[PDB]
Amino acid sequence: QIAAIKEAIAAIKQQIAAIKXAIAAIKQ
Amino acid sequence: QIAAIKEAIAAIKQQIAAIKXAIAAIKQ
Amino acid sequence: QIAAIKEAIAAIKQQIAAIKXAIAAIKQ
Ligand SMILES: [Cl-]
Ligand SMILES: [Cl-]
Ligand SMILES: [Cl-]
Ligand SMILES: [Cl-]
Ligand SMILES: [Cl-]
Ligand SMILES: [Cl-]
Ligand SMILES: [Cu+2]
Ligand SMILES: [Cu+2]
Repeated sequence: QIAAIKEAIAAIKQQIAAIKXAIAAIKQ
Repeated sequence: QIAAIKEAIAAIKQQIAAIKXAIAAIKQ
Repeated sequence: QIAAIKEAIAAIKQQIAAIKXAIAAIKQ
Protein backbone atom coordinates (compact mmCIF):
# COMPACT_ATOMS: atom_id res chain seq x y z
CA GLN A 1 0.00 0.00 0.00
CA ILE A 2 2.72 2.48 0.98
CA ALA A 3 4.80 1.73 -2.12
CA ALA A 4 1.74 2.11 -4.35
CA ILE A 5 1.00 5.47 -2.71
CA LYS A 6 4.57 6.63 -3.39
CA GLU A 7 4.21 5.34 -6.96
CA ALA A 8 0.98 7.25 -7.60
CA ILE A 9 2.22 10.50 -6.04
CA ALA A 10 5.34 10.49 -8.23
CA ALA A 11 3.15 10.07 -11.32
CA ILE A 12 1.00 13.01 -10.20
CA LYS A 13 4.15 15.13 -9.84
CA GLN A 14 5.21 14.48 -13.44
CA GLN A 15 1.60 15.08 -14.48
CA ILE A 16 1.70 18.41 -12.63
CA ALA A 17 4.96 19.21 -14.43
CA ALA A 18 3.39 18.63 -17.84
CA ILE A 19 0.40 20.79 -16.87
CA LYS A 20 2.73 23.65 -15.87
CA UNK A 21 4.60 23.20 -19.19
CA ALA A 22 1.36 23.39 -21.12
CA ILE A 23 0.22 26.55 -19.35
CA ALA A 24 3.62 28.17 -19.92
CA ALA A 25 3.38 27.55 -23.67
CA ILE A 26 -0.24 28.76 -23.77
CA LYS A 27 0.78 32.03 -22.10
CA GLN A 28 3.60 32.35 -24.65
CA GLN B 1 -4.37 7.71 7.82
CA ILE B 2 -3.75 5.31 4.92
CA ALA B 3 -7.43 5.35 3.94
CA ALA B 4 -7.51 9.15 3.97
CA ILE B 5 -4.33 9.26 1.88
CA LYS B 6 -5.87 6.94 -0.73
CA GLU B 7 -8.99 9.12 -0.94
CA ALA B 8 -6.96 12.32 -1.30
CA ILE B 9 -5.02 10.81 -4.20
CA ALA B 10 -8.24 9.58 -5.82
CA ALA B 11 -9.74 13.06 -5.47
CA ILE B 12 -6.54 14.61 -6.86
CA LYS B 13 -6.63 12.33 -9.92
CA GLN B 14 -10.16 13.50 -10.74
CA GLN B 15 -9.04 17.13 -10.51
CA ILE B 16 -6.09 16.32 -12.80
CA ALA B 17 -8.42 14.85 -15.42
CA ALA B 18 -10.62 17.95 -15.36
CA ILE B 19 -7.59 20.25 -15.61
CA LYS B 20 -6.36 18.40 -18.72
CA UNK B 21 -9.78 19.01 -20.34
CA ALA B 22 -9.64 22.70 -19.57
CA ILE B 23 -6.20 22.92 -21.15
CA ALA B 24 -7.29 20.93 -24.21
CA ALA B 25 -10.29 23.25 -24.53
CA ILE B 26 -7.97 26.27 -24.46
CA LYS B 27 -5.94 24.77 -27.32
CA GLN B 28 -9.07 24.40 -29.49
CA GLN C 1 7.20 7.66 5.08
CA ILE C 2 3.73 8.67 6.26
CA ALA C 3 4.83 12.24 7.03
CA ALA C 4 6.46 12.73 3.62
CA ILE C 5 3.35 11.40 1.86
CA LYS C 6 0.99 13.76 3.70
CA GLU C 7 3.35 16.72 3.24
CA ALA C 8 3.65 15.88 -0.47
CA ILE C 9 -0.13 15.79 -0.92
CA ALA C 10 -0.50 19.17 0.80
CA ALA C 11 2.02 20.63 -1.65
CA ILE C 12 0.20 19.04 -4.60
CA LYS C 13 -3.09 20.59 -3.46
CA GLN C 14 -1.42 24.01 -3.46
CA GLN C 15 -0.21 23.39 -7.01
CA ILE C 16 -3.69 22.29 -8.15
CA ALA C 17 -5.29 25.46 -6.78
CA ALA C 18 -2.67 27.65 -8.44
CA ILE C 19 -3.13 25.77 -11.73
CA LYS C 20 -6.91 26.25 -11.54
CA UNK C 21 -6.43 30.02 -10.98
CA ALA C 22 -3.91 30.26 -13.78
CA ILE C 23 -6.34 28.52 -16.13
CA ALA C 24 -9.18 30.78 -14.97
CA ALA C 25 -7.08 33.89 -15.66
CA ILE C 26 -6.33 32.48 -19.13
CA LYS C 27 -10.07 32.20 -19.85
CA GLN C 28 -10.50 35.85 -18.80
CL1 LIG D 1 0.78 -3.54 2.32
CL1 LIG E 1 5.05 -0.86 0.74
CL1 LIG F 1 -4.38 5.47 11.38
CL1 LIG G 1 -6.21 3.12 7.26
CL1 LIG H 1 8.85 5.71 8.33
CL1 LIG I 1 5.72 9.23 9.66
CU1 LIG J 1 -10.56 14.48 -27.92
CU1 LIG K 1 -14.78 32.52 -8.69
